[PDB]
Amino acid sequence: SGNKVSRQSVLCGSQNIVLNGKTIIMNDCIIRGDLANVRVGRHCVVKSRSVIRPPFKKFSKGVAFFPLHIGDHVFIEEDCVVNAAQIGSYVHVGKNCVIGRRCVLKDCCKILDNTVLPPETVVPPFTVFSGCPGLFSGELPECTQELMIDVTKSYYQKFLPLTQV
Amino acid sequence: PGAVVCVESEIRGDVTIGPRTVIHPKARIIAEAGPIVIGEGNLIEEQALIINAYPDNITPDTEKPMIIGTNNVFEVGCYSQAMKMGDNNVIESKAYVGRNVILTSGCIIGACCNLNTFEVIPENTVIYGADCLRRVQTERPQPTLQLDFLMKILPNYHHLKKTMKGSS
Amino acid sequence: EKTAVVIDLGEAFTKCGFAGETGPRCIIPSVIKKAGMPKPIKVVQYNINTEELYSYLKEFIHILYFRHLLVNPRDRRVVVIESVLCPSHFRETLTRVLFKYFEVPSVLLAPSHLMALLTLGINSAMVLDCGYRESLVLPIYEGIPVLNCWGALPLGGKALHKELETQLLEQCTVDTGQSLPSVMGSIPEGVLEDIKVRTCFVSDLTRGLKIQAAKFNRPSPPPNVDYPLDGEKILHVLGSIRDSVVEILFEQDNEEKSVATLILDSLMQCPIDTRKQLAENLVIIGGTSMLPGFLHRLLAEIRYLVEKPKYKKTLGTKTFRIHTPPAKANCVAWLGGAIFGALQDILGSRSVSKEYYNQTGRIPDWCSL
Ligand SMILES: Nc1ncnc2c1ncn2[C@@H]1O[C@H](COP(=O)(O)OP(=O)(O)O)[C@@H](O)[C@H]1O
Repeated sequence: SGNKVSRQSVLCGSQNIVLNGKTIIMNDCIIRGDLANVRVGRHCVVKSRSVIRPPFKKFSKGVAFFPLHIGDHVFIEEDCVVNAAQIGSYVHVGKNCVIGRRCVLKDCCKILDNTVLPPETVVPPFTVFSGCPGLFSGELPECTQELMIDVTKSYYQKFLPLTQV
Repeated sequence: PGAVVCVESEIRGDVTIGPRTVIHPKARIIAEAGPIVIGEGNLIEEQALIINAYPDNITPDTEKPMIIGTNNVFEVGCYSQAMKMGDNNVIESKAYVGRNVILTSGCIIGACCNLNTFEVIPENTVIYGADCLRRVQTERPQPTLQLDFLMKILPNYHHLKKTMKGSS
Repeated sequence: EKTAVVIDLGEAFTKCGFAGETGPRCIIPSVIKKAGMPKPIKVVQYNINTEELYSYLKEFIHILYFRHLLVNPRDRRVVVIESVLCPSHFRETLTRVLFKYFEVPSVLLAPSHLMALLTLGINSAMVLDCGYRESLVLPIYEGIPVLNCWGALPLGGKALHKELETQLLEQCTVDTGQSLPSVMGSIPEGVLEDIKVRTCFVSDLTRGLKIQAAKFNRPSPPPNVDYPLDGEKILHVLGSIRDSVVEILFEQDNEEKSVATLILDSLMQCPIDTRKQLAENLVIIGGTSMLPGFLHRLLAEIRYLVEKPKYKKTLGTKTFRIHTPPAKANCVAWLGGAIFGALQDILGSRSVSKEYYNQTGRIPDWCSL
């Protein structure tokens, strides 16, 4: 009900796909859950041109990859190729980002713009991601990240209300 | 026939795809300039932009039809605007092929990698994602081992595409 | 009880780790990464504002001890391996940052050549440290460094970088994105370091003389290989160029000076009884000495200079042996400081403490009073 899905956005595999309350799918989004399921958290803002593709078929005899996930208050930036990443709640994904195979994003993370998280890259909680090759830039503040996520959730709710159908 | 062409995917001009080819959703295959040629078992992922270079000038002709090799794993969001490719070449996501190229067999392009215009990539050499033309890391991508790895990658791609085709 | 910290600062690189461990834990370059900055700024600089340097040193030390050491240096001692003739202004700034900001228990500003001598385990040696900025000579005899016998030409890493930048700009061959020479005016330092490590082949004495003869009125030009570069602009670098860049390090004429001649000038200044032991124990350390096929070209050039009439009348027949160290050529100075700090809790007492710094004023540099 509360989830504002855009008209230009596409959600392939509706049974596999999953959208929590107060969600926001921007225009030209692609939540392709044909092969596997895609779980979106509450108050999660998926920005425009975001390719939400399923990680694996989940039909492998041994060591099948985890399909998709997204914690609450997840600020997914525009043009972000989210694939096979278990995003912890309050994860701030950067613009033009790229998630790897079975990448574990921790709580209160801050992915930089134009980043590339590699396969099986376990990011630590309260830490800014940086570099061309994934690495720890520095420890992030708890109060500043929570305030920015609250402001982003309020702004997305206003755009969710009007001008989309 | 015998190629998984998606409904959302777009094709234009002459385009002869090989056997067991997989065209993913929202994939552009603009072959208006010249007749496109996709190899057998070549997987084109979603949001991919297959372009061609306008060709046939008498003195120093610019290009010819972009011939993709067999078992070529083109990742999602990959640009391939007029680049000659070899068999068993794994182009990563968000990549960009040059205006003219010669990608040899057993390749492995990195993510967010700008492949060179008028540059022939050597046989058996994995490209680092960021700064172009990185010579390092070409041992594990050697002719013998890379052929076995690409055969395993082609099997996983065919198995995943078969599961996707079964789901519909 | 307490393993002390070891630091070895410099303009290009910085060796750092724990005292006692055979070789350092890590070696991050001297530059720092700042938010909202086009290029990375070097930490170790001279002749520049005091408060700015203080902030630059704090910024480098902060990024260091978390990544390198994984500990607070407030528990245990530190060994700051300053190269001798490192400006007193820069030492005072280091002393301020270590005591005022961080509040360490103790510090030490000991020389690099004496510690590099502690690695060999001999009391007398002629030493040469070819770093980034300068190529410093300093003979040690029976522990004490003989100070007035010395030499340091501006002919280290930075001189080789400048020559590479000059010669590549004169003869350039970049691919399209073929021709098009001298498109880009300059090139970055990190790339130019990687070119020196990989491409630059050091020539022999006979090859070097043939190159010098060719420059002033061509033999053995090969081999040549291209170097890959970012943004789809591969440049076809030549084989005669990189050999010519290496040759200027050993160029005698019109200065009467080179890396080889600097040892002979240092030996000339030394007294007669000291002379023979320094000649027997000729140690080579530093960054430039890591280049492939360097120690022959030096030893052969040294011998050729001794054969010349001007050095026969003083030096004459001498057994020039190059006793090499346990660790690599760049990381000899650090290993000596690690030996000095780890073993002796006694020799930690001679160094300056926090209690002594506050009341007095400064660590004593080799000066008056
Ligand atoms: N493994 C190596 N092979 C060849 N050259 C090297 C190597 N490591 C460092 N260098 C060169 O040596 C220089 C480093 O000098 P360094 O010993 O750090 O001087 P300082 O300690 O005075 O800063 C650099 O300019 C670099 O080009």
